[PDB]
Amino acid sequence: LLYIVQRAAKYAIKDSIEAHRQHEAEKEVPEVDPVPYITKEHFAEAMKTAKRSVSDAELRRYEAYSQQ
Amino acid sequence: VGYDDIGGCRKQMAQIREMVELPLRHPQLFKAIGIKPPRGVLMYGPPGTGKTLMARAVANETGAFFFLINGPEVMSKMAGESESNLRKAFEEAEKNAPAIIFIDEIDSIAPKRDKTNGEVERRVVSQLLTLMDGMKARSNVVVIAATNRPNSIDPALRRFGRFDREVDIGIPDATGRLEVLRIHTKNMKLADDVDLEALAAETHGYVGADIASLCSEAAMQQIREKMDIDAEVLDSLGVTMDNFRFALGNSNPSALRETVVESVNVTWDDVGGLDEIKEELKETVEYPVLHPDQYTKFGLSPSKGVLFYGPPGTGKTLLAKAVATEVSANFISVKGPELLSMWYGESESNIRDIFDKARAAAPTVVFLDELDSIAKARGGSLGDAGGASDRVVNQLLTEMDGMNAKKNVFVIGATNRPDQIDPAILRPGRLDQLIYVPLPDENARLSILNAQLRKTPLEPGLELTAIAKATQGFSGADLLYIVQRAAKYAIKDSIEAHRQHEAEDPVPYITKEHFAEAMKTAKRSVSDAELRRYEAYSQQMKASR
Amino acid sequence: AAAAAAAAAAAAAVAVAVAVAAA
Ligand SMILES: [Mg+2]
Ligand SMILES: [Mg+2]
Repeated sequence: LLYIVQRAAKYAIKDSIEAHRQHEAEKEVPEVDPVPYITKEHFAEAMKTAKRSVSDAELRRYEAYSQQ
Repeated sequence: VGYDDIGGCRKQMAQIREMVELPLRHPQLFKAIGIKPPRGVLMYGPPGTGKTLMARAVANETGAFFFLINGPEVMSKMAGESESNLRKAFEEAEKNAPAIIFIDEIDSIAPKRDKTNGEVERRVVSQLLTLMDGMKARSNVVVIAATNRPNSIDPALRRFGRFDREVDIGIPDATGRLEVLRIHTKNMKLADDVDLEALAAETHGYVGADIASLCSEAAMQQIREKMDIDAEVLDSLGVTMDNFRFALGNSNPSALRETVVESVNVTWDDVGGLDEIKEELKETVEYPVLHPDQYTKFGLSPSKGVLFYGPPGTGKTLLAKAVATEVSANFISVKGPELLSMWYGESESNIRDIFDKARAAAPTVVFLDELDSIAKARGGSLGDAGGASDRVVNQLLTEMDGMNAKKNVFVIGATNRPDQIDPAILRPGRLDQLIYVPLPDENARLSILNAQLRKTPLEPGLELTAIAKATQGFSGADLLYIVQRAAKYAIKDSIEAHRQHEAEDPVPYITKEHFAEAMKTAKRSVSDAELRRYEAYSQQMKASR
Repeated sequence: AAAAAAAAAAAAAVAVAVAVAAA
């Protein structure tokens, strides 16, 4: 869960920095980002890279230890 | 020296200045409050931070008596003479006027009194304890001590009455380094081009004296540029910004001077293919270190670890070299089995020391080559050396995730056997993203071929699309072998042509014939078994989906 | 008059060995 939220924040900062760079460029030729809040799309496209930390073998071993 | 010399530690300057001046400028106010002020302080931190500089500044500015004691100076050869010297020093300080004692390098005169086995030292520390506290302890005097290892002091000495307040003069911040640079460049003559803000941004781990060394080196470079004596050259030196860039590209922080890496010269254009992985690495390394305001705006810490895994020679160490050379953060290149030792606990001691250096000179990047060598599964080995490997992997687990500060440590691991890694390392928080580095495709093989042929002359009509279409299962190492064979055949042709010429420039390019006849022995290194193994590992990772 | 003297003798360490099993 920490990893997924961290990836979402990383995508959000990427969006913020590219928006700021575009704003600076158009100023060359106020709000800092189009939205200071993390959007639903950030979660939507940060879900493609998460995994599961513990395999079923480790889970089974821990379950057996709990049973015994 | 004064208060305009010590820079980058506002809190410590204010704390020491008030403690030393206010009780010696308005004693009536402290009689009105009722309590006496703190009277003993121990300055501690890494070397070259400004402890002795602060002592010098206090001595110069405050008009009271000042007595200085270097550590070993007290001891003498005749029996019971060191304690006589300490008593004489304290009496001299007390008798004349209110005074400030300064004891430099207290670690030499204040051991732990528990691990020591001498006699005179234990009596000198006991005499110090009695002088600092007891019947007729001390009147209208203040004691400052300086140390590099506060843990090497007996705890009985660091209690209220002897050394009540502990000031921590540690590594500066970006603003601190900028202020120190501004202090150190206040007397030399600078050209207008110099911009100290960028220089302070790129000085990622320099502390105190490091900045001074940088300035000195830059000046020396300027001196050896306009010396190839008349006042014409005596005037108009003009330390350019290029001098500072050269000195910064040459020097490294003294903390990492122990583990300075050999200067390998690669660049990002040297890495063919893997464009998206290169951009991902750029994104994960440069954003936390250059843009912390946005991360604190969202209120989350950054991602740190990463693990490359794939067939041998796909370019893992190449990516690591690129990171080492073309990134502003410091690099600690660490070998896998180098850190092991025959003794008991020295492996974990070395690991702790390495990570202490990394966290000291932050932001830092540490490269763990062949992570499966030291970080294997736990308890699998029946016949072991006392579980030394188990303790090593546990030390890594706690050091990469424990009661630490999580300031800036970027761990990159590189192993081609991702099944032998302890699953406790693969969880997010330690190595949170696993990047597979697959075999290049045709558009990546062409890019690689251009990457290694960017310093080579070739025949104008030599197109590499045929070579790319012809290598199918090859890797970057295999393409390297092909180019090396072609070059060696070219060298042979040159040598025989020169022999013919002297029998009684011949070749300026690698011919198509050279490539064609060096492609005879071309070979794919990775077998189908290994490729299927890696594909199965990736599909097992995706099986969670 | 008397005099003092310093002395630093030695230290002793512990090593770690590896063994081989036959399954
Ligand atoms: Mg000093
Ligand atoms: Mg390698």
